[PDB]
Amino acid sequence: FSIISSRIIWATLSTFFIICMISAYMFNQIRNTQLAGVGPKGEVMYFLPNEFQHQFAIETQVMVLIYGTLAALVVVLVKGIQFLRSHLYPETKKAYFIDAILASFCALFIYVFFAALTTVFTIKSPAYPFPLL
Amino acid sequence: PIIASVSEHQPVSWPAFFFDTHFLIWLFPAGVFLLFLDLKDEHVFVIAYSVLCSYFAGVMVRLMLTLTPVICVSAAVALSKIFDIYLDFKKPAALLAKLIVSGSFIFYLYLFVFHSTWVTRTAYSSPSVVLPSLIDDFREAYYWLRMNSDEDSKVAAWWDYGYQI
Amino acid sequence: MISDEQLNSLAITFGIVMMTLIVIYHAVDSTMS
Amino acid sequence: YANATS
Amino acid sequence: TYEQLYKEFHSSKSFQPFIHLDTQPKFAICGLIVTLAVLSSALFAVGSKSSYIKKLFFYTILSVIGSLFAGLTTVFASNSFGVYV
Amino acid sequence: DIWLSHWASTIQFEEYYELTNKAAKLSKGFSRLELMKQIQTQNMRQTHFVTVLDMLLPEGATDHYFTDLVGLVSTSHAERDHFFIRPRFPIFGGWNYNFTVGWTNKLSDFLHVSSGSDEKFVASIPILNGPPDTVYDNVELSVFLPEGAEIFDIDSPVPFTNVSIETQKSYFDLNKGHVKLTFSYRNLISQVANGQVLIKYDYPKSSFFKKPLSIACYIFTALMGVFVLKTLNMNV
Amino acid sequence: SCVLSVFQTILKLVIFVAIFGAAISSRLFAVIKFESIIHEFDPWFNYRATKYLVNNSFYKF
Ligand SMILES: CCCCC/C=C\C/C=C\CCCCCCCC(=O)O[C@H](COC(=O)CCCCCCCCCCCCCCC)COP(=O)([O-])OCC[N+](C)(C)C
Ligand SMILES: CCCCC/C=C\C/C=C\CCCCCCCC(=O)O[C@H](COC(=O)CCCCCCCCCCCCCCC)COP(=O)([O-])OCC[N+](C)(C)C
Ligand SMILES: C[C@H]1CC[C@]2(OC1)O[C@H]1[C@H](O)[C@@H]3[C@H]4CC[C@@H]5C[C@H](O[C@H]6O[C@@H](CO)[C@H](O)[C@@H](O)[C@@H]6O)[C@@H](O)C[C@@]5(C)[C@@H]4CC[C@@]3(C)[C@@H]1[C@H]2C
Ligand SMILES: C[C@H]1CC[C@]2(OC1)O[C@H]1[C@H](O)[C@@H]3[C@H]4CC[C@@H]5C[C@H](O[C@H]6O[C@@H](CO)[C@H](O)[C@@H](O)[C@@H]6O)[C@@H](O)C[C@@]5(C)[C@@H]4CC[C@@]3(C)[C@@H]1[C@H]2C
Ligand SMILES: C[C@H]1CC[C@]2(OC1)O[C@H]1[C@H](O)[C@@H]3[C@H]4CC[C@@H]5C[C@H](O[C@H]6O[C@@H](CO)[C@H](O)[C@@H](O)[C@@H]6O)[C@@H](O)C[C@@]5(C)[C@@H]4CC[C@@]3(C)[C@@H]1[C@H]2C
Ligand SMILES: C[C@H]1CC[C@]2(OC1)O[C@H]1[C@H](O)[C@@H]3[C@H]4CC[C@@H]5C[C@H](O[C@H]6O[C@@H](CO)[C@H](O)[C@@H](O)[C@@H]6O)[C@@H](O)C[C@@]5(C)[C@@H]4CC[C@@]3(C)[C@@H]1[C@H]2C
Ligand SMILES: *C(=O)c1ccc(-c2c3ccc(=[N+](C)C)cc-3oc3cc(N(C)C)ccc23)c(C(=O)[O-])c1
Ligand SMILES: *[C@@H]1O[C@H](CO)[C@@H](O[C@@H]2O[C@H](CO)[C@@H](O)[C@H](O)[C@H]2NC(C)=O)[C@H](O)[C@H]1NC(C)=O
Ligand SMILES: *[C@@H]1O[C@H](CO)[C@@H](O[C@@H]2O[C@H](CO)[C@@H](O)[C@H](O)[C@H]2NC(C)=O)[C@H](O)[C@H]1NC(C)=O
Repeated sequence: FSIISSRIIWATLSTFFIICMISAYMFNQIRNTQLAGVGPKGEVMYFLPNEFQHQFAIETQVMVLIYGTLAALVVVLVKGIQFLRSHLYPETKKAYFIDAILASFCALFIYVFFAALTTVFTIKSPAYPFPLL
Repeated sequence: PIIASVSEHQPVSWPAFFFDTHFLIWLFPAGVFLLFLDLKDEHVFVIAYSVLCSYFAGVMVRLMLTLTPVICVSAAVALSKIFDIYLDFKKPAALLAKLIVSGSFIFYLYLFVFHSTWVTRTAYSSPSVVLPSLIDDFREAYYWLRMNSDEDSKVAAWWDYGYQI
Repeated sequence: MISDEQLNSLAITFGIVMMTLIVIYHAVDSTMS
Repeated sequence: YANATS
Repeated sequence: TYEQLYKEFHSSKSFQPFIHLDTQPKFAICGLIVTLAVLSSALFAVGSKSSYIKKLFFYTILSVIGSLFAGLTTVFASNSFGVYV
Repeated sequence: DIWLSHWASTIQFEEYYELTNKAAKLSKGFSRLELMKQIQTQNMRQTHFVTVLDMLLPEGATDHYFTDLVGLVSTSHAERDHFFIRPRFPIFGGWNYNFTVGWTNKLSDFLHVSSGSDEKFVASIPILNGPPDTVYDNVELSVFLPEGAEIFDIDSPVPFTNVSIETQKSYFDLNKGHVKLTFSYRNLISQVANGQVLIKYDYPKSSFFKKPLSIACYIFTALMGVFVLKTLNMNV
Repeated sequence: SCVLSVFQTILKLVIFVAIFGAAISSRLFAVIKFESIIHEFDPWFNYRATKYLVNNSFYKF
């Protein structure tokens, strides 16, 4: 009903499928992996340390969150600053200023999330020389 | 039972996607999303390629190679769009924001170069017939077989070492 | 022959030069058109 | 990852 | 015959090179630059929209120079990489 | 194989050996454990199997290398005038080993210029450079002179079974190629055949300068071809 | 403009030269370190087939 003809719906579906595929979603089924692990101390581990070819099943969800946030921030940087500048601050007497602020904050958040990604990757590969932190 | 035993037909864990594409891995989905908001026929080709190879690369590791071209293409689109806005100098605050964004992404480019060089030098630059420490025991026994055995001689071994022999 | 550290430095230099020149090209293409 | 047993 | 040739060999001066091997790398790196310059100019002349009777003349002279340079630098670079001609 | 080059002023030696050990065969077969127990016992006694060969090279050699039919061997070590070599496996009685060694030397030690003209050269080339105590059963000694060289006189200090002259193309031999002069000898002994072959040939300056000229003609032909390909339209 | 086009052409040529250099220098690591030798397992069959082709004819291959 005029909704399977919208570009945004199919774009969201396909991008989500690609994100789940690159987050190693098929690995958790071809191999029945545990959801998480228990530390020697006794807290939840959330990540298999020192292992590069094995993982828990919650790592897929964490990586889905990270990749989706990075992609959403890039899409907002490319297409979305106009929208939310017109919809957030309605004074429209200083509009380049608001665009600059929003773009710089988007870049800052992109850096933060890339640093988080490299941290969770150096957990699995404990000798990685570009932690970006 | 045989296709199940070869190490090249196994599923992939998530780190191997970051190990083979430093930061092109989170520009690839964004570049696909950006190709959807301007749907042309060429773009439909790229979208179908992206989806199919994404599935096939996570199901079998040897199929990750076929995924590497489109990723680059997709990434090269997204980045390019960003540079069409923040590398276009045509006012203090706007200039400063453009500088910030473009400089962060140029830094990511340089880091990509460094990471790629390190991964190549460390993981994908060693032959399996000589081991470093050199330990050269394959070529010693193969050359012994070639020098001190009859030419019409049959050597039984596991299939992994067929070709080399 | 060339050494290992020398080949590493050569590869890194080639990469850095290529990226810098593609950035300059993109800036001139986006600004002047 | 090569054409070999694991 | 052996005797005479031996006496000759043992009563003569040694071989003196034309250009020493240690110098040839510099000569190669310089000739490569000269060759690049000249050839790249003659390609500009090919792209030129001027007459045909003059494009031919300029291209031919420039190529007759660039080719001499390129051959000399090929010899020097090959000798400098360890592949002696 | 001895390669002479006037543009680089170098002489390059490449030797391909096919060695065998005619000592007693090993009863009970080879047991790496027994060999290691002999090594660590420090039994440096004179044994009848080859563990290391010592090649005696001409004075001032450089760029040594030691390979075989399966690749490059890493157990080789150069000392003044001497090149020590360790095969992949020890050579016991009845075993074979085919390998290759090579090095470079300055041309000014083997090639002299005639006194009557600056284009007549006399070369004196050693016939054997190998291990100390060895016997040879078939020797094919090839000398490669540059492209435009014309051989004028040849002589050997010991009788040979054959001699021949032909040509062979190389890395930049657009023309006929290097003049190959081949000698064939039969029964030779390591340190009693210490003579030197004498070759007198002619090499004019025209032949010296003709090689870059040939490369230049090739490049100029390619450039003329490019020009021709970019001066005719195939539009419809 | 016209100087813009010539600048872009020269820049593209230099960029592609740098691209070729970077690619080849990145691949040459194993050849520089150990030797120029054949790798893993399938390349060995490929190499023996190429040898058979270059020694014999195309019909025999
Ligand atoms: C179309 C765009 C293409 C872009 C470029 C593509 C690929 C290149 C990128 C990476 C390749 C890395 C290669 C590493 C070198 C390994 C060998 C080595 O390391 O040689 C080095 C030496 O070096 C050099 O001094 C070379 C100095 C300058 C060379 C001349 C300039 C080169 C021009 C190239 C084209 C020439 C044709 C002219 C026609 C116009 C080791 O010499 P050696 O001790 O073994 O020699 C034996 C010992 N003697 C020296 C006594 C004999
Ligand atoms: C179209 C222009 C492209 C521009 C880029 C050009 C080159 C790439 C840059 C650097 C590569 C050089 C490093 C390789 C040399 C060391 C490896 C080696 O030494 O291997 C050689 C293999 O000989 C080769 O093939 C090397 C070819 C030499 C190339 C020199 C480059 C300058 C000329 C460029 C071509 C110009 C076109 C002219 C056409 C008329 C080992 O030979 P061997 O084991 O038989 O020993 C022989 C010893 N006997 C004789 C005693 C047995
Ligand atoms: C989970 C998160 C993911 C990120 C996000 O939040 C949820 O979800 C994004 C969407 O993808 C949005 C874009 C869709 C495409 C849409 C094109 C329009 O362009 C034409 O739209 C036609 C309509 O009739 C008219 O012709 C005119 O409006 C106009 O010409 C444009 O106006 C807005 C735009 C770009 C949306 C901007 C906000 C985005 C990026 C949203 C983010 C905030
Ligand atoms: C246009 C195309 C064609 C030309 C080329 O590609 C682009 O661009 C060339 C570079 O100029 C490269 C050289 C850089 C300098 C480097 C010095 C080392 O010199 C050693 O020797 C002594 C010297 O004083 C000392 O001991 C130490 O510095 C050191 O050990 C030498 O090993 C390698 C060498 C010469 C590089 C080789 C590859 C070259 C020629 C590259 C080509 C492929
Ligand atoms: C228009 C052109 C002209 C100007 C230029 O390009 C644009 O701008 C120059 C930059 O200054 C580049 C250098 C940066 C520093 C970098 C240090 C590395 O050294 C170590 O750096 C450590 C750090 O973490 C690692 O740990 C080690 O692994 C690594 O070896 C070295 O390899 C490469 C080098 C010197 C870059 C080379 C190319 C340069 C000179 C570029 C020029 C060609
Ligand atoms: C459908 C198309 C597909 C592409 C192609 O065309 C047809 O199909 C290939 C053919 O197979 C060609 C080979 C024919 C046999 C020929 C043997 C020669 O052997 C030499 O070996 C020397 C050793 O030193 C001897 O001394 C010399 O006498 C002797 O000539 C040698 O020239 C190479 C080889 C294999 C040809 C190369 C070109 C090929 C590959 C052709 C391609 C252009
Ligand atoms: C395929 O099954 C496979 C490919 C690469 C690697 C691997 C290495 C292989 C050989 C090495 N040498 C002998 C130099 C070193 C390797 O190091 C690696 C490092 C990583 N990181 C940094 C996570 C990944 C892979 C390799 C293997 C393997 O694990 O041995 C396997
Ligand atoms: C290594 O060299 C030896 C010695 O020449 C070769 O042995 C000869 O091989 C041929 C063909 O198999 C036989 O007809 C001869 O009788 C062998 N001679 C001796 C003394 O054994 C051997 O073939 C060479 N191996 C390789 C791989 O080239
Ligand atoms: C000396 O010269 C060659 C040694 O290479 C031999 O004669 C030739 O041998 C090749 C080898 O197959 C043949 O193809 C030629 O037909 C032979 N003859 C000629 C004229 O080249 C032989 O050992 C000697 N030839 C003599 C003494 O005539």
